[PDB]
Amino acid sequence: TLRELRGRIRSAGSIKKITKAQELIATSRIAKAQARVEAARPYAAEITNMLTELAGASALDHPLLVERKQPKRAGVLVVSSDRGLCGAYNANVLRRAEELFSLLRDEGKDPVLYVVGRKALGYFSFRQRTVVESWTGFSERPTYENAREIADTLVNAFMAGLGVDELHIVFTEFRSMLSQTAVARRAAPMEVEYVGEYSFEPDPETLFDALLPRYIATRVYAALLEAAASESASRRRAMKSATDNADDLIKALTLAANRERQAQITQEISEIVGGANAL
Amino acid sequence: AINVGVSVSRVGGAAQIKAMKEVAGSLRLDLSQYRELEAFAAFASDLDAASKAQLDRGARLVELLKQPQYSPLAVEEQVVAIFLGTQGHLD
Repeated sequence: TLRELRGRIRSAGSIKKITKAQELIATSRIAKAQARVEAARPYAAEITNMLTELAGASALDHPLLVERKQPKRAGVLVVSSDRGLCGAYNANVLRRAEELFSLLRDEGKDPVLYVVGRKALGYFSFRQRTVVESWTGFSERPTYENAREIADTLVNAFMAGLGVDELHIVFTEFRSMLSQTAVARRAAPMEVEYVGEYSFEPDPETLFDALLPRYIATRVYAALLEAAASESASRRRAMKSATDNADDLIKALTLAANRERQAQITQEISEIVGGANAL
Repeated sequence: AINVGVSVSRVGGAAQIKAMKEVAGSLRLDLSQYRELEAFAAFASDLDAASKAQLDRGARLVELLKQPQYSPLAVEEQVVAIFLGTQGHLD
C-alpha cells in the first residue's frame, strides 16, 4: 500500500545521503593513505640500500636466507579490513588466501594462519581452521607499533624451526585508484639476488643478523599501508555503487507510489460516482 | 532502442529465412549475456581476459545493430551485416 512505499522512499533517501557522504569521505581518505605510503617509502629505500651493501660483505648464511631441507608447515598472514561496506575487498583477499592454501597443500605443506582484521577472523572462525594469533583495530590506520609485533611474532615462529618453514603474506597492492587486486608474497625464506656492479661496526655479520628482522618489519608495514589504501579505494567504489543502486530504487519506488496515488484517487472517485448514480 | 532482453517473437524462427536463421540465431543470447557481463564488470577492478574479449565483442555487436532513420536494409544485406559481427571479422 501507499504508506509502505512512502516510508521506503524516505528510508532510501536517507540511505542515499549516508552513502554519498561516506563516498566522499573515502575519496579523502585514499589521499591520506597515499600520503602516508609516500612518506614511509624513503625509509624502506634506504634500508634496502644499507641491507644490500651489508649483504655484499656478509656471509649470506642467516637462517631467513636459507631454505629448510624438508618443509612441512608454512605460516601465512592474511590482511583484511576492520570495517564493512568495502565490497569485494575481504572477498578477494580470502579467495586468494584459499587458493594459496590449495597450492601449499598440493605441494605437500600445511598452513598455520595469522590474521589481521576482524573480517578474516570471522571468515576463518566460520570455516573451521584454527588461527594461531590475530590482531584487530588498526587496519584503517596502521602504525609501525603494530607491524613491529606482527613481524616479531612471524619471525619467532620461523626461527623456532611448534614452528614454520615458510612465511607468506596475503594483502592488496594499490596500483591505482581505479584498479587494485589481492596479491600473495613469500616473506621467508628470502632468495638472494646477485647483481653486478665501507667500515662496519663492530662486524658485518652482527649488523646483518640484527637488520634482517627490521627489514621484515618495515616490509610488513609497507604491505599494511598498501592494504589500507586499497581498502579505502574499494570502499569508495562500493559506496558509489550503493549510492547508484539507492538512486535507482528511489526512482522505482517513486514511480510505484505515483501509480498507487493515481489508482487510489480513481477508485475513490469511481466509488463516489457509483453512489451518486445509484440515487 | 530494442531491449533485446524483454523483446520476444512468440512465433520465433519459423518465419526467418534460413540464411539469417543460421547467421544470427546465436546473437540474442550472446547480447543478453553481454549486457549482464557489462553490468557486472562496470565495477570490476580486474577480470579475466575471456570476459574482456566477450565484453568487446558485445560492445561491437551493439554498435553493429544500430542504424540511421529511413535507412531500411534488404535482408540480402542484413545477413552480411550480421555475418561481419557474429563470425568475428570486426574483432
